[PDB]
Amino acid sequence: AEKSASLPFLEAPPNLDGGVGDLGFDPFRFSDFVPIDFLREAELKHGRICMMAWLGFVAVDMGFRVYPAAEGFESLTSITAHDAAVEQGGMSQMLLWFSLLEVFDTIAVQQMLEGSGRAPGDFGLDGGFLKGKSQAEIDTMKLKEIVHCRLAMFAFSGVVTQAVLTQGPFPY
Amino acid sequence: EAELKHGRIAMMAFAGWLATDFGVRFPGAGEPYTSVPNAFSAHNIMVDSGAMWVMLSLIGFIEISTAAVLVEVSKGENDREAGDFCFDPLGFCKGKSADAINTMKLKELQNGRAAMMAFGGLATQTALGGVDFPYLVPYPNVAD
Amino acid sequence: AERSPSLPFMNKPALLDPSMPGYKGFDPLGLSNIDDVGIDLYWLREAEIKHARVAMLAVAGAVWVEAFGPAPGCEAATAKNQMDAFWQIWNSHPQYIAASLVFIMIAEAVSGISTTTGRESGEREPGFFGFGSNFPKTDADMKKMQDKELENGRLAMWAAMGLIFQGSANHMGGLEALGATFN
Ligand code: CLA
Ligand code: CLA
Ligand SMILES: CC(=O)O[C@H]1CC(C)(C)C(=C=C/C(C)=C/C=C/C(C)=C/C=C/C=C(C)/C=C/C=C(\C)C(=O)C[C@@]23O[C@]2(C)C[C@@H](O)CC3(C)C)[C@](C)(O)C1
Ligand SMILES: CC(=O)O[C@H]1CC(C)(C)C(=C=C/C(C)=C/C=C/C(C)=C/C=C/C=C(C)/C=C/C=C(\C)C(=O)C[C@@]23O[C@]2(C)C[C@@H](O)CC3(C)C)[C@](C)(O)C1
Ligand SMILES: CC(=O)O[C@H]1CC(C)(C)C(=C=C/C(C)=C/C=C/C(C)=C/C=C/C=C(C)/C=C\C=C(/C)C(=O)C[C@@]23O[C@]2(C)C[C@@H](O)CC3(C)C)[C@](C)(O)C1
Ligand SMILES: CC(=O)O[C@H]1CC(C)(C)C(=C=C/C(C)=C/C=C/C(C)=C/C=C/C=C(C)/C=C\C=C(/C)C(=O)C[C@@]23O[C@]2(C)C[C@@H](O)CC3(C)C)[C@](C)(O)C1
Repeated sequence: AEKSASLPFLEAPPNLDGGVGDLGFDPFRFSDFVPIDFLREAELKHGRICMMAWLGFVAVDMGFRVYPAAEGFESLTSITAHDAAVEQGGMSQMLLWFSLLEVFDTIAVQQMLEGSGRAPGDFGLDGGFLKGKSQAEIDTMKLKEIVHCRLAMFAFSGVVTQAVLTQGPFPY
Repeated sequence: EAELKHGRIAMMAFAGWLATDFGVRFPGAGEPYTSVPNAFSAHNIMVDSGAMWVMLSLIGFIEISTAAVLVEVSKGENDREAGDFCFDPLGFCKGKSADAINTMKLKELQNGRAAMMAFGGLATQTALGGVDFPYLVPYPNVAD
Repeated sequence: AERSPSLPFMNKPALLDPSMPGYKGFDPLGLSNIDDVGIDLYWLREAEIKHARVAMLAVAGAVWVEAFGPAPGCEAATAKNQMDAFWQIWNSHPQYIAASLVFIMIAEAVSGISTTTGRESGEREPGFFGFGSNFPKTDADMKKMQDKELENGRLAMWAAMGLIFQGSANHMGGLEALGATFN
């Protein structure tokens, strides 16, 4: 009876689409209050940031560092890099460029909501991977991102918490 | 209802008081019960022990479980009679002439009323005087 | 019926039905006839089931720890009352205890949502969550099992309360306390 696959004991939430990653998992029904596309964009953004963050945090701790290191930037762990970057100015540089990108993203999201036709999270850069492939595979790739993205959020959260809770080597 | 309840409770109490006076203690009981000097002194020691509290909770459960019937009767939705809890395990009065059931119930009432009055002396006399089979008070001596 | 099996001196609970699992016609205060502040028989039914299930697991777990000792990785808790033991581990590895609570909160919230909506829609039945739903068969078995669930659940509830209260005072293990009384 239109039951969510994820929750076999609960009616599948309406207002949801049939897009990739739609397993009917919206117990609190956030979709009722906020357009789905906006939500999809958010999920991707959060996850894509987390995926990248995990890699960086781990690598820095493992030892991979820019060779011409800046002042300090040595004997510093991922847990302690933020402040160092701030004073060095690296964080400022990143914030500036990231914020600029977010501005253009704002324009993008608005157009998407107005009906431009932009798929949530699609900015056009595919490296040619999606070039030539049919919807079947296109959707498959999208689903794979989504799965990785959701998993990544759990991963990053754990690494950070554990690390601070138990100062130590990469495997905490 | 109150008369019956009071009577039943009184009869029960009288028996217990004497049995305890005779020394009867729970089968498998321990020092707390054995040490008790006299029924007149049991209440305080037991409340201190906490067992009295336990009894209260149990008794309360019984009260609530059985009292609701009165409301039903007042509502006029039931025709139960006073004191009728349909309790006759040994069937003493099962299949008995109504007249006989009447004499039986009267017998209960009579014994109950007697017990209620009985408990009074079993309490006041003991408090003023001493506990014994007669539970008398030293006339010449002080009582309180 | 004009009478109840448990209480043969008062009329039977109207809403209560012998068909319902665990029916014995025992509702002296007529709590079944409640439909306010979001509470109804459906809620009551679900509540009894949850209490029973939780209580059953609790008694088993406490007994297991006392009888077969703490699990691998958990050796800080040596108390046999299963009350200080909790505190022992809470002072050793509070993370696992707290973490479990976090997951429970989320699960419980979804459960509440399902109960609310399910009750209104009528699609769900009190106690159903899907687990081992296929286990029973013929439905008669389901009913029997059901009744049993409540049967041991009610018993477990009393037992569970005893352990939590007793241990909070005797400062000794439940099994050993039983032994003392029997010794
Ligand atoms: C969530 C994103 C994120 C954030 C906020 C940071 C933040 C930080 N990183 Mg870090 N890093 C990240 C991801 C991130 N990293 C990833 C994914 C890698 C893997 C290469 C690294 C590898 C890395 C190294 C090796 C070092 C840092 C360092 C630092 C600190 C100083 C900044 C710096 O030197 O950057 C440098 C960051 C890089 C060189 C990463 C390069 C990643 C490639 C070049 C970009 C790939 C683009 C991709 C193909 C397409 C996306 C394009 C567009 C969307 C942008 C700062 C705390 C330094 C530090 O703390 O030293 C103590 C340092 O030595 N990071
Ligand atoms: C009411 C249920 C209940 C509760 C509150 C506890 C509580 C506790 N147990 Mg315990 N236990 C239980 C049942 C329960 N147990 C049962 C049923 C058994 C098997 C018979 C055990 C066996 C057991 C052992 C062997 C040990 C404990 C330990 C502990 C303590 C450490 C906390 C802990 O496990 O870390 C949090 C980690 C977990 C809870 C991991 C278990 C997670 C399970 C697999 C999933 C939860 C079940 C799920 C929610 C049910 C779904 C129902 C619903 C969603 C449909 C803690 C006081 C440890 C201890 O310190 O001893 C004092 C210990 O060594 N327990
Ligand atoms: C220390 C410890 O642990 O234990 C302690 C516990 C605790 C609680 C502290 C104690 C206590 C206090 C207690 C128990 C107090 C209880 C007191 C109680 C029970 C008091 C009833 C009086 C009844 C009367 C007066 C009836 C008169 C009846 C009269 C006057 C009549 O005319 C009857 C009669 O008219 C009829 C109706 C009809 C006529 O045809 C016949 C006659 C004319 C004769 C104790 C005792 O200290 C023990
Ligand atoms: C049908 C079926 O299933 O079977 C039965 C089985 C079963 C369970 C047994 C049932 C029962 C019946 C029961 C339990 C009956 C119990 C009856 C009981 C226990 C009845 C006590 C009376 C006490 C009296 C009269 C006291 C007089 C006391 C008197 C007269 C005194 O004055 C004594 C005195 O000391 C005072 C107080 C003061 C002193 O100064 C003076 C003296 C010395 C004189 C059921 C429920 O019915 C069902
Ligand atoms: C130390 C030792 O060894 O012994 C210990 C044993 C033990 C057990 C550890 C101890 C304890 C006792 C405790 C505190 C145990 C914890 C117990 C607790 C407190 C368990 C409740 C959660 C309830 C919440 C969050 C309330 C509302 C949650 C509500 C109201 C909801 O929103 C649900 C909701 O459904 C509504 C109503 C409407 C729905 O439409 C929407 C949803 C679904 C969201 C002691 C005292 O320490 C002694
Ligand atoms: C895919 C999947 O998973 O489907 C699932 C579906 C589902 C339904 C979950 C399944 C199930 C069935 C389950 C989990 C059943 C669990 C049943 C359970 C756990 C049932 C009773 C416990 C009762 C006790 C312990 C009673 C009394 C405890 C008593 C009476 C005590 O006296 C304890 C005691 O403490 C006192 C009070 C005094 C103390 O001084 C001393 C002692 C120790 C003596 C399946 C079929 O497995 C698979």
